[PDB]
Amino acid sequence: ALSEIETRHSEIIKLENSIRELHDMFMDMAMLVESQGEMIDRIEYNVEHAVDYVERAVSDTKKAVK
Amino acid sequence: RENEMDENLEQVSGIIGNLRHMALDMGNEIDTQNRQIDRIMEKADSNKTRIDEANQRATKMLG
Amino acid sequence: KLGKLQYSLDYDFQNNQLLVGIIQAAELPALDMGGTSDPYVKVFLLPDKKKKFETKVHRKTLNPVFNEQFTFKVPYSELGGKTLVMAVYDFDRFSKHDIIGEFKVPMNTVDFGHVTEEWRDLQSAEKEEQEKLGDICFSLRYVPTAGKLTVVILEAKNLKKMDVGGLSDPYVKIHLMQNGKRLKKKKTTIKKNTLNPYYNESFSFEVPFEQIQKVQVVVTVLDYDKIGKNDAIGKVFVGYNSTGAELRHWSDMLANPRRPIAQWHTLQVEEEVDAMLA
Amino acid sequence: GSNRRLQQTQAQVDEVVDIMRVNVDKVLERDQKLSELDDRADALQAGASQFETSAAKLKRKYW
Amino acid sequence: NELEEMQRRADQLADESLESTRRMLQLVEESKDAGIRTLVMLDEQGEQLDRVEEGMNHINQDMKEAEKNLKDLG
Ligand SMILES: [Ca+2]
Ligand SMILES: [Ca+2]
Ligand SMILES: [Ca+2]
Ligand SMILES: [Ca+2]
Ligand SMILES: [Ca+2]
Ligand SMILES: [Ca+2]
Repeated sequence: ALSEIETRHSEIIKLENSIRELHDMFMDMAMLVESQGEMIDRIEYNVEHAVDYVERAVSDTKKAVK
Repeated sequence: RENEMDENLEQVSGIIGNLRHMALDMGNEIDTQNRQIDRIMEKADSNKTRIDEANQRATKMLG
Repeated sequence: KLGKLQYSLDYDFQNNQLLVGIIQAAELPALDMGGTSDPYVKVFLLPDKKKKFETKVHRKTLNPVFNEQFTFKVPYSELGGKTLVMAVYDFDRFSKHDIIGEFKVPMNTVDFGHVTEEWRDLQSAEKEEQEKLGDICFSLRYVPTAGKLTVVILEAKNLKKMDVGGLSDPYVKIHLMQNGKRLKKKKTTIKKNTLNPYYNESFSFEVPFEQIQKVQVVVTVLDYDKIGKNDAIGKVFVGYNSTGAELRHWSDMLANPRRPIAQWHTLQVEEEVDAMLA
Repeated sequence: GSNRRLQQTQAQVDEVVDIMRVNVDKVLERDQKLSELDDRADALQAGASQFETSAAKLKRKYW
Repeated sequence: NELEEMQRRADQLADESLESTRRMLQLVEESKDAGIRTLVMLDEQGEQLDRVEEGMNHINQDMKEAEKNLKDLG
C-alpha cells in the first residue's frame, strides 16, 4: 500500500530529524567544550602568574624577617 | 533496496548506542569537573581573602 | 597496456537482462611457456559477488577466439549503480592462474539504446592491499615533569570477524614493551557483540623523559572467546622503531606536552607487527 | 520485525537526545562557573602582583 | 491510469527512505567524531583543572607562610 510505504517513510524521516537534532547537539557540545578549553587555558595562565607572584612575595617576606 | 535500508538502520542503531555510552561517560565527567570547579573557586575565594588581608596589613606596615 | 580486448554490450529491455559479448582478445603477453599463452576470460558484475562466468580455455594462442555471450539478470534501474568487469586470465595446470589483465566499464555511462561494441586496451589491475583489519582511535598524553603517560583507549571500527556465525567480542589489551620484553600488561573492559566498540578508558604509565625515546607501546585489539585462548584481531605500536602515523602520533605527543592528542591508526597483522619489533 | 527495528532505533535516538540535552545544560553551568573562575583568576593574579610589589617594598625597607 | 505513477511513487519513496538512511549514517558518524573530540578536549581541560587546583593549593600554602611572617612582624 502507498499508505504503508509512505508512513514507513514518514517514521524514517522523523528518525532522521531526531538524529539531526542529536547531531547538532553533539557538535554544539564539542564547540562549547573547545571554548571552555581556551578559557580554561586563560585561567591556568592567570593561576601560574599568581603562583609566581605569590612565590616571590613569600620569598621576600621570609627574607625580610631575617 | 530494502535490505540496504534495514542494514543501514541496524548500523545507525548500533552507532546510536555508542553515542549513548559516550553521552553517559561525558555527563559523569562533566559533573565531576563541575564539582572540581566549585572546589577550585572556593579555594580561589579563600586565597583572595588571604592575599587581600595580607596586602592590607603589608601596606599598613609601611613606615 | 600489453593487451587489447574486443567486447560487445547491449541490454534487452524485454527480459530486463544484460548481454555481455566476449569475442576475441589480441596482443597478449608470452606467458607462461615460450610462444603463446593459454587464455580464458572471467567476466562478472560489480559490486555483485555473483558467480563469475568464464569462457572456454583456448590452447596456446596470443590471439584467442571465444565468440561467446553471457547474460546477467539485472534490473535496468539498478544497472546504473553497477560496473561491468572483464578479466583476462592465463590458464596454468600446475600453477596459480595468473591474471593477464582486466578492465571495468561504468554502466551509467553506457548507451544501452544502441548496440555497443568496442575495442579496449587491457589495464593492469590494482591489487587488494592484504585484508581489511580495522582502525582504532586513542589519545596520547605525556607530561615530562612527572613522567606520567596518559593513554586513553577511545574506540575502534571495522574489526574483523572472529567467532563463527557471529560478529566479535572485542577487547583492547595494552602491552608496554622494551628490548623485546613485556613489562606492563593493561587491558580494557569487554564490549560484547560489536564491530564498533566504545571504551573511553584512561590508562597511566611511568615514563621518564630520559627513556621516552627507548620505549615502545604496543596496542593489541583481540576478540574474546568464551572457551579457549582469545584470538588476536590486530595490533599497532608506537615509539621506537615506529613508522608512519605511529611515529607521527608519538611525535605529536612529544611536541604537545601536558596535552592529550587523539588519533586513528590502521591495524596490522600480529605477525608483521611482532616482526617489526627489534 | 521491520517496523520494530525503526521503533527501537527511534527510542534509542530520543534517549540519547534527552541525555545529551542534559549534558549540554550541565556544560552550560560548567561554562558559567568557568567564566566566574576566569574573572576570579585574573583578579587573583592582579592582587598577587600588587602583594608581590608590597612585599618587595617592605623587604627593601625592613631588611 | 495512475497505476504506473503509483508504483513509481512507491519506488521513489523507497529510494527516498534509503538515501534517508544514508544521511542518517553520515550524520551519526559526524556526531560520533564530534563526541570523541569532545571527550578528548574534556580530558585535556580536566587535567588542566587538576593542575590549576594543585597550583591553588600551593598558592594557599605559600600565602599562609607569608601570613605567618606578617603575624611575626606584627
Ligand atoms: Ca599456458
Ligand atoms: Ca598459463
Ligand atoms: Ca572468535
Ligand atoms: Ca568472540
Ligand atoms: Ca580530572
Ligand atoms: Ca585532586
